Amino acid sequence: VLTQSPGTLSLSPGETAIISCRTSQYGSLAWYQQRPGQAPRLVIYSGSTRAAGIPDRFSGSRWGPDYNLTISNLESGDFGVYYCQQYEFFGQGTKVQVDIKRTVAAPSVFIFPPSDEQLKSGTASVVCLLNNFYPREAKVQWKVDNALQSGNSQESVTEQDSKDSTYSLSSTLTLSKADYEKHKVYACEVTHQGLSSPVTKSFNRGEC
Amino acid sequence: VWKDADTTLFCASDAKAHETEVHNVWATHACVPTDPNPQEIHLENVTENFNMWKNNMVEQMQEDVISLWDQSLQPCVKLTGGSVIKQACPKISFDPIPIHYCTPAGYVILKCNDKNFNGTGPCKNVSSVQCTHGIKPVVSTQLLLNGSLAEEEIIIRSENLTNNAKTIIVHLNKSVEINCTRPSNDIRKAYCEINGTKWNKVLKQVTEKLKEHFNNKTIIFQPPSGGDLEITMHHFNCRGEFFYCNTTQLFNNTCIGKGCNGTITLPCKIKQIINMWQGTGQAMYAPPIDGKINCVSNITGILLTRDGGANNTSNETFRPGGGNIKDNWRSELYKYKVVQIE
Amino acid sequence: QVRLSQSGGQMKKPGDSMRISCRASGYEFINCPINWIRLAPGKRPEWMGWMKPRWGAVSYARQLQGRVTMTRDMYSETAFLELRSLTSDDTAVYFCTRGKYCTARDYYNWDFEHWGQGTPVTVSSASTKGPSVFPLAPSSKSTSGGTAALGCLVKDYFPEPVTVSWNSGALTSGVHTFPAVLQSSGLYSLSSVVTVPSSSLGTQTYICNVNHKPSNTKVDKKVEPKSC
Ligand SMILES: *[C@@H]1O[C@H](CO)[C@@H](O)[C@H](O)[C@H]1NC(C)=O
Ligand SMILES: *[C@@H]1O[C@H](CO)[C@@H](O)[C@H](O)[C@H]1NC(C)=O
Ligand SMILES: *[C@@H]1O[C@H](CO)[C@@H](O)[C@H](O)[C@H]1NC(C)=O
Ligand SMILES: *[C@@H]1O[C@H](CO)[C@@H](O)[C@H](O)[C@H]1NC(C)=O
Ligand SMILES: *[C@@H]1O[C@H](CO)[C@@H](O)[C@H](O)[C@H]1NC(C)=O
Ligand SMILES: *[C@@H]1O[C@H](CO)[C@@H](O)[C@H](O)[C@H]1NC(C)=O
Ligand SMILES: *[C@@H]1O[C@H](CO)[C@@H](O)[C@H](O)[C@H]1NC(C)=O
Ligand SMILES: *[C@@H]1O[C@H](CO)[C@@H](O)[C@H](O)[C@H]1NC(C)=O
Ligand SMILES: *[C@@H]1O[C@H](CO)[C@@H](O)[C@H](O)[C@H]1NC(C)=O
Ligand SMILES: *[C@@H]1O[C@H](CO)[C@@H](O)[C@H](O)[C@H]1NC(C)=O
Repeated sequence: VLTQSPGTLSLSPGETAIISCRTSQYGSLAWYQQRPGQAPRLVIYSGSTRAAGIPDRFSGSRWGPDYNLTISNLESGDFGVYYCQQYEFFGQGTKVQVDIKRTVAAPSVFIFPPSDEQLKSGTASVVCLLNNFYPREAKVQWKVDNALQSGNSQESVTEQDSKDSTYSLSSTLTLSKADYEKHKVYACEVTHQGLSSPVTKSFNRGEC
Repeated sequence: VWKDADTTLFCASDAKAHETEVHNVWATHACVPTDPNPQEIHLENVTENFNMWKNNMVEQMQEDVISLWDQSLQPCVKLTGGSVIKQACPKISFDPIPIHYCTPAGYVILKCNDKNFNGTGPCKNVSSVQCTHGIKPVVSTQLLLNGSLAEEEIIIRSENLTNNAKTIIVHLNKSVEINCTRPSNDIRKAYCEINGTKWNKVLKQVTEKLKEHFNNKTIIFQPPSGGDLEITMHHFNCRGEFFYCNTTQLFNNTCIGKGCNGTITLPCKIKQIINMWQGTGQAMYAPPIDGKINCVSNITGILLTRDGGANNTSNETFRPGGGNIKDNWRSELYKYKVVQIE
Repeated sequence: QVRLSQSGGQMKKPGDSMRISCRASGYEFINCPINWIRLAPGKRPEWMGWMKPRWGAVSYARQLQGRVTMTRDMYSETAFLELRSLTSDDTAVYFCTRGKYCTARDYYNWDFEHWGQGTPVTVSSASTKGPSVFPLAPSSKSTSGGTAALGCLVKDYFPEPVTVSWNSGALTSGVHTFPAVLQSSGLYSLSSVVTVPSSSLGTQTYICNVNHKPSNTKVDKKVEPKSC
């Protein structure tokens, strides 16, 4: 009923955050900010009305069912997670986090087949690594015998590196041993701005 | 020309000077006699907006009924805010009379006569009256008693149905009697009788109306989720005594979707220690009077709340509501609003 | 000035019940409903229900019907929350809230200007389970002109956290230990990786040292190229 997007914004101070929320029903929509380790705060209510204490850099707008919170000239105190709300219903949230700008860097992509030690257990984990890339935005898709995979994968991302300002991501495809021994080609496909084309790293089960 | 406005209304009634009954005594000093030949003017080509949920007439009637009760139903002991007030508490004659509210000079009451008018929005048939109809200041929860019926269909009323915090008033078009009795010779134990055939047919009609407002979802009734006894039970005053009746049987989902065709009897009890609806604390009264205590009332409305939450099921659940006695006056004052002439 | 103060955080086991309090001040307590909202990391905020102080009238969220009870004390102007049959999913920070607009005559419940400071609650088993550690092996041929990636997969442990060092902390450059993910089984897993020169694969020994204080587990694992 309330669909907030995007999940994450990675921005520098001074830039503008644009956070949207689509509702399936018109009514008074409110926006909340939750700073780290602090209680949520009313930012906007009734779509565009600013709560007391909220500077005019925050502004709410609406186009049809789409409500937007735009935060201009981002300051330190603006980062955190934002939520849209309608009655008792809330959006999934939008995490606005500090990003330090650097040149684009394509990820170094590696894939790791399941250990033979793990295959004795009955489960198979295939790991794909995306190393030292920028910007944060990246997509990883798993393919097993050229079939797109959904719901059997989990990702994890590092904090932006203090030194080289890059990110690194790890995706894990998880299959039963039986299911794993059914197929041959295991591949993960990485799309990222630094790549002129999506890059696929793959291995064929059984052969070294 | 006129405009919406708020002013100090006055009261009219047919209170008897010889009557020792409480509502009569109050209205004698607070109100004027009624007009034998009232004047109603139907307005053609006139469309007005109404809002029963923002009608300050309700506020003034509330003040009155509070004043009436404070100056009449004095407890033996009044427990409020940490202190104790021990007064005299003789038994009283208690039977609500009709009360008319009227506008002073320069003002007038607009009345909405759309037969299917739901409480808010525009009205086509607008008439101009000086006073409202006679409204009995019946204080109760869950069920509206002795009120006026809806002319045509059963009307659903809410400030906003999509807001689960807003009370729903169900306005019936056919009344169902509720016959409450404390027999002679446990003195505090009592009961209410309701015709199961008539009620369940009405209740079924109610769910059918509710379907029209909730996308043909399954309409389920449930007992109150919690709160004080005054709201988790059908609370009302009959002949001075404070009744608490259990309405679980009244909202039998089985009977609205065989065998419940019979007499519904609700378990009630007369409590001497009550929570004051005027909004203070607890009040203690004398034990009930001897002999048969009996009140037969018209159930003319129902107070409901609707369940909410981040669910996804295709059934809406409703529970008996009330507690905000202002809503009681809203249900009778819904078709009126005050306007000032120029 | 409107204030809502909540009781302190607590920890619970699955199956327990919990009660928390919210003391209100700075306004006429009976005029407005008090709400309970819980925030868990990576989940939508969840409205649990409201309570109107006048009669203690309550409205519980459908999915919590039966497990939750909201009460109030009029004198101490304190609202109370109770949640029974706790499980892992109940782990969250619990807030009481009240609407911005509240007069003696009217209110709007849902614009939550006023929040209590929050009451963190953790529900978890007292049981611990040490990690399984599997090597993430480099590659087949040693490309003497590039760098290789290796690491170890630290799977199925409970609870948090585990730490990973390489070669007893001697190897730090190029190391990436990822934040753990919570698996469907209710157990955690993470990976630690490091990039090294490919030319050093038949010379240098690489060992990941996994530490899991709750299960009192320290395990070293040697990550070497597969032989075929
Ligand atoms: C219902 O609520 C919305 C906002 O939630 C408000 O704009 C609208 O005026 C309300 N409707 C009525 C009839 O009060
Ligand atoms: C208004 O009055 C006219 C004239 O009797 C009637 O036909 C019409 O049904 C009325 N409108 C409503 C909404 O009741
Ligand atoms: C009452 O009628 C108005 C005007 O048509 C409409 O906007 C509102 O939703 C209705 N309310 C109910 C409870 O049916
Ligand atoms: C109850 O309803 C009947 C008809 O339904 C009516 O004649 C009677 O006057 C009503 N009693 C009241 C309003 O007290
Ligand atoms: C009351 O209204 C319902 C529709 O809500 C209708 O089916 C029924 O016939 C009405 N009863 C009357 C007018 O006596
Ligand atoms: C109400 O019920 C009593 C028995 O409980 C019965 O004697 C009496 O006749 C009933 N009154 C009416 C008006 O039906
Ligand atoms: C209930 O009301 C019906 C009329 O709708 C009547 O025929 C029946 O006798 C009543 N039941 C009892 C037990 O009096
Ligand atoms: C009402 O009566 C039913 C009958 O079993 C009982 O279960 C319920 O607890 C009662 N409710 C109250 C509020 O006393
Ligand atoms: C509803 O009616 C059925 C059949 O008469 C009965 O068994 C059941 O107890 C009723 N539910 C109540 C009284 O809550
Ligand atoms: C409803 O009105 C009748 C008289 O018409 C009276 O006997 C009965 O007690 C009233 N009910 C209440 C709850 O006041």
